[PDB]
Amino acid sequence: MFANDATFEIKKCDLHRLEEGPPVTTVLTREDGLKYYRMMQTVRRMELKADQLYKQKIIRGFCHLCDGQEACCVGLEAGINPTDHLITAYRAHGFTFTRGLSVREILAELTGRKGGCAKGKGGSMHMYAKNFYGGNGIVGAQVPLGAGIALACKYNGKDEVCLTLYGDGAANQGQIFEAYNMAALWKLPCIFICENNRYGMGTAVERAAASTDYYKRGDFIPGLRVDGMDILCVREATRFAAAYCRSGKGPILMELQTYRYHGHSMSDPGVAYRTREEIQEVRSKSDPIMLLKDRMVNSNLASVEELKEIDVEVRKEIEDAAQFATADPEPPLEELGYHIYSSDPPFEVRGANQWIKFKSVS
Amino acid sequence: HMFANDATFEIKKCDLHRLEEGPPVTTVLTREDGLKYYRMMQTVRRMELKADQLYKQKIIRGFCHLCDGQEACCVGLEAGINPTDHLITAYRAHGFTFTRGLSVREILAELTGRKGGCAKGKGGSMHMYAKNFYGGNGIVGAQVPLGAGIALACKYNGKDEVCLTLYGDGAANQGQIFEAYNMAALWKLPCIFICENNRYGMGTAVERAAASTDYYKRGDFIPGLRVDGMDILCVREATRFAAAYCRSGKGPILMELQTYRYHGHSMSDPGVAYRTREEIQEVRSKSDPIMLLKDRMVNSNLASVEELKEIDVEVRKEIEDAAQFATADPEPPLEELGYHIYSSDPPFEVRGANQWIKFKSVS
Amino acid sequence: LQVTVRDAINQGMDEELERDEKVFLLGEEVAQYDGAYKVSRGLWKKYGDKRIIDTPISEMGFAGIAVGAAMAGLRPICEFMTFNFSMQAIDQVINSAAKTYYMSGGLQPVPIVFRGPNGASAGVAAQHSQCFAAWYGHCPGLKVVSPWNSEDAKGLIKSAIRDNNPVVVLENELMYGVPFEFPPEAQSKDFLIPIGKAKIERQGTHITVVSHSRPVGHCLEAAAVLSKEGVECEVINMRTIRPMDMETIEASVMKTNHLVTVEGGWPQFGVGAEICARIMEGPAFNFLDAPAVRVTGADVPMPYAKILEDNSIPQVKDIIFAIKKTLNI
Amino acid sequence: LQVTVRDAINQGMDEELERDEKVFLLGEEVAQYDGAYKVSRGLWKKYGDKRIIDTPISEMGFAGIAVGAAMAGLRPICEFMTFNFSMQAIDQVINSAAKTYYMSGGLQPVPIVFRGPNGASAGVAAQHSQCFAAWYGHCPGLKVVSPWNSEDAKGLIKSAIRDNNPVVVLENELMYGVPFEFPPEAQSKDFLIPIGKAKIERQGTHITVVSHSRPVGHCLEAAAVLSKEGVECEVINMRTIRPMDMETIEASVMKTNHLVTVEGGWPQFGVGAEICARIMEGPAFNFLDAPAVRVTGADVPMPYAKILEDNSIPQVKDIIFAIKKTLNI
Ligand SMILES: Cc1ncc(C[n+]2csc(CCOP(=O)(O)OP(=O)(O)O)c2C)c(N)n1
Ligand SMILES: Cc1ncc(C[n+]2csc(CCOP(=O)(O)OP(=O)(O)O)c2C)c(N)n1
Ligand SMILES: [K+]
Ligand SMILES: [K+]
Ligand SMILES: [Mg+2]
Ligand SMILES: [Mg+2]
Repeated sequence: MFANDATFEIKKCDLHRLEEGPPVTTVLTREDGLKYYRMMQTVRRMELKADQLYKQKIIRGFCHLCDGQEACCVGLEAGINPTDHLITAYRAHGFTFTRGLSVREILAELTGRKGGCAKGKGGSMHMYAKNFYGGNGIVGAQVPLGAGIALACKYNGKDEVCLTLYGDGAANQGQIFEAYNMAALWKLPCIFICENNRYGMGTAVERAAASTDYYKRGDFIPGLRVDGMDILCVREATRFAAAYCRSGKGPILMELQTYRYHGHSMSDPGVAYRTREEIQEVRSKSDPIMLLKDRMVNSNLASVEELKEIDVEVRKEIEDAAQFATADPEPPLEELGYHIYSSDPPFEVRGANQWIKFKSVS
Repeated sequence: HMFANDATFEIKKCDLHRLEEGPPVTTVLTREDGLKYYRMMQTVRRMELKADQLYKQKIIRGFCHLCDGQEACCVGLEAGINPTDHLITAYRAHGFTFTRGLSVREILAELTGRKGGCAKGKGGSMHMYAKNFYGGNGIVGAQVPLGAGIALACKYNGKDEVCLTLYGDGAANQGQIFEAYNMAALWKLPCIFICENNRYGMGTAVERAAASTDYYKRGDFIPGLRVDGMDILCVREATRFAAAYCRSGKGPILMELQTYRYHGHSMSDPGVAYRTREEIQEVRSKSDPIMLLKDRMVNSNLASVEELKEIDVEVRKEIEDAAQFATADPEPPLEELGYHIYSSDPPFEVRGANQWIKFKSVS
Repeated sequence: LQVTVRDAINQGMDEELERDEKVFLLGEEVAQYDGAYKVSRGLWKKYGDKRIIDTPISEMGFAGIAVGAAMAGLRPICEFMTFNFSMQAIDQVINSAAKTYYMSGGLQPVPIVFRGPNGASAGVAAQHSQCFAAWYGHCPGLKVVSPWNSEDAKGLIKSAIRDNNPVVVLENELMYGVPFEFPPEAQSKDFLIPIGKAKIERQGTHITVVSHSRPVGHCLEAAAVLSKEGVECEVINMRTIRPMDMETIEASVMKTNHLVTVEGGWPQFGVGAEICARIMEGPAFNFLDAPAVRVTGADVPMPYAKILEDNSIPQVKDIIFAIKKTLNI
Repeated sequence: LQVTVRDAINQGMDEELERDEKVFLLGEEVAQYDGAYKVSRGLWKKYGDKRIIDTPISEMGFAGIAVGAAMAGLRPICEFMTFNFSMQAIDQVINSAAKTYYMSGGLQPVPIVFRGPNGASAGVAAQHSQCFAAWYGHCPGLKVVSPWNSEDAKGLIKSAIRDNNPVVVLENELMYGVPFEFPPEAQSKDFLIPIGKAKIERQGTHITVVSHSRPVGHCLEAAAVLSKEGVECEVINMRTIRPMDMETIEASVMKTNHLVTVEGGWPQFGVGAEICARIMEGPAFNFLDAPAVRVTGADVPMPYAKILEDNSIPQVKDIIFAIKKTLNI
């Protein structure tokens, strides 16, 4: 029989414009640990899977995988609530799943099928969910949007908050700095989060940014820098950071310091801008799923047996989701025109030529 | 009566941001610079007030932003840099274009929209250009990236030139500025980023628009200095320091100039529902750039009040002759409507308001 | 009761805001300076900082924030000082707003409104004179409209606030000051104008003249002159620019057999480009008894000089000239 | 020998870089990633930091830097990864570059070039599948071209470099890879293609067909097929969107009396629109034995699902079908 919780020591954050950071000590309960592992491992396998479904061509266009970053998407969900708000770029599969979306529904959109979550319309970048808003493929364009979401929280006065991610190569986009300033000026419930995975498509953090301290870019906005490879850290900085927003002290920058195992999209061999054996080093010594495992086994929170059973049940949700989304009918062609406008009467949309007519209904 | 050949004036010392020493607190000013600097501010001030008059009389249309109060700025700047260096700015550029080589006839005529003005009547107030002066720009912020590139061009041509890229308090919240910053920092471009902070971003004052009015720090990874923008003498001492910097291959710098516009935002803004006339009245008595220097000169016997009054009349007298020209001067011929769309091309045909209207177009 | 276009807009926002609280407005100088062209005058004082926000010179930014509010279920009105400025933010308009509903497979609506002066003013010159009717009218996912008189502006704005999709309301600065009468039902706070419907401003039989925004008044100008000589123009005011009301143009052409289109912006790929194309693809084509022709601005960047500017926008002169070439009278 | 559109562009840039040191190149991933679509391959390994420049991800901000380098008298090529991301910069292209020579009274020429994939690729969905011909075509001071094959590309982009004004080069992502015969004369370092001239790619007498970019491929195939029912198509490749060679089109419709236009981008205010407008208004109208019709992409932002996608840009089938309706055969 098992210990019920254990306390773990986690890395002191770097602070900018704060006197105190999140706690260096945290408590992990067996019941969360098992939930958090099941999640990281669902996300991880859902990506080994899509990757393979790419290579057989079953998926097309874009597909940016997010393995290595599973501490993030789980750690985040771990420290916000259902009622809070999340918006992100294109590396969205992990978040999409952690916000109420089934593997069936995600895989079915990657393979463009009627039963996929955007009804086949948006593919890999444009998945939306309850209080998850994409899924945005124009870089930096989701930061002002997240600050706007923030604005609606503050305005509805429901005490919700908003996590608004951008990656490191995106932290030079003008629209972010404008957003910091309105964010701070109006004191918005907006957490700005930078997924620093060290690369910006191909171009490494130092070749493109004059300062690589993204947690201090905000300047007037207070920031903190975190270990995004460790699930506990990510959960404690989020909670901390979310406390800060809930109490009205405005915006706050989080630099989540992570890593992506795959190249940019699936058309990046991934290895021109980095040795394959850096990638290997990171996977060996600081994999996130392999970090929760060493903690759990070692403090008697779970047995090497139980996590195996879960690899197993997970292996299963994935097989079936794979197999449901490969055998699913594409959208009917009659529905190409559907959902251009909300709440409107039906109308007619023009095809390749003037005799090809499509019905559009909201 | 013997006048001095020069004096030493203490200037306010600058606030620094990632800087060792800043510019020195004590400059020499010779007599002959004094005379000239004074004359230039006087031309600007007089020119502005004449533009006001003409605008109120309907001879100037559209935009008309006066720099009135901020003459320390442009003469300050022209005085810290070579004529072969480079300058680009927003839309309140009446002062720079004069300090940059253009004549008052030319400027007053483009304002009045006449064949004789510098852009042959095509530009207006916001678009004027001279040797090494890239205007003259009405998209708030746009001029900051351009300027960073003029600056790249300098590095590229290896000539030691430097580019001055002016924006205002208002513009300072533009994304592209921060894009620019990063790029100049990264590429070590010879580029003085200048924040012409005259306290107002149209009718919206500093506090309500920036969450941080420490503009000289906004750049952040780029060192910065904050400067007395009503003291022609600082501006010149600071400019001179910052050009030396940019010139020494050390990369880009940021200079905040604290200054003031006597007129509201632009002719159509009364300028008087977002601050009080006494707020204005008080600044014009404690920090006017022309009076502030005239005292400096009279007190240190760099010249007499009677002499400096001779300059007053002459400039005044000359602005009158310029405006006499620009009201007299004919409008541009219709023929030329379509001229200068493309460069180094054969002449061609441009559509008028309908298809039986054709305008010749030549490079 | 004559009311000015600027007052019509102001009344509508006021009516809409009062009626729904999820609606608010944002931009530069809207709040305390009372709006750049005083359109939003008095509104700050009524509803306060919570609902009328002054924002920094951050177009790309606040365009974005307003679209975030809309997604999150608010109903923002997002003012650009002119449409030349909204170029900075156009990517939030097309890419965030317009496409979103369809990319989400009908999951995420975006009930935003973007508004402001469009096209030419007086001696504002090249970076400040440009019509964007053509550019916005292109993209599926949007609704673009272009008021003429006061009835137009009120109905069109209020409809715009009530629609649940991203809607561009291009107004025209020279029209704000202009006073029209204001029929009783248009003062009712219930007054909407259906997006998608044109309206005939003037019955005619000889030619169909089609326009949007300021030029529409020059068309009636030019019809008064022309009617003195026995010609009877049918001036159509487009109102909407996407989903534009072709059927009404087409039923009118089928009766007059002739067509002139007039617009403020540049010729190539313009509003009139699309009107012709449709006509010619459509059933009206075979009712045409002459080519349809277009009057537009000249194909230059707006010059500053008076006589240069004057000849860059369409006059009563140039419409009449084209109506005579077409009618061959 | 065969050369793919990709290396065709490469030699052009390379010949120019070689020829004038004032010319350099910059964009995202352009140097050591060898360019996002590998267009600029080896260019960095040969010319170094100074001439081939990797930018941060700051579109607005490097468009601007390029515009300004040009003003100081360099001759930059600016890459956008794709024109979808040019919307963040569009104000740099439009207001700084394009209208300058003019506003400046002809004192400040802006010799810039903006190149990149434009239009539709494969499965990239709505935010990335967009076509910008229409938008850039519409503005004074831009020259806007749109190549198709290899001779097209290397000739069009050399020219563009030599030009002294803004030129926007709408490349095609699906054409990079396609090999074409490369004539001995296009292998010359001197090979320029005049901007403003179209090219008749196939003679024929029964009906003119105009398109630009990748669609040209599909009219040849559609023409190949129809030739087997002895129907002769004249296929005109536009190459330049502004200033568009209208004459060659007209000359061909006076031979053929029948016009169809074929473009990738959306229908309303499309490249088709204007060509039709231009015909109706020009001398060729009385020679048109049947209305001109547009074949466009579909009036939806771009879906993802394959079935959907294919039915949203023009098939050979869709082209034939239009032609069969027009020639009423
Ligand atoms: C505005 C814009 N410019 C360029 C692109 C092309 N692009 C897509 S992803 C990307 C890299 C962003 O990298 P980073 O912020 O580090 O995010 P990550 O891929 O590492 O998650 C670029 C340049 C884009 N999608 N949008
Ligand atoms: C991109 C853009 N947004 C808005 C405007 C409208 N506008 C022009 S000037 C201005 C105020 C600029 O403030 P500031 O930088 O301080 O200029 P200054 O007070 O020095 O004249 C505004 C809001 C514009 N021209 N361009
Ligand atoms: K609405
Ligand atoms: K060039
Ligand atoms: Mg990254
Ligand atoms: Mg100011």
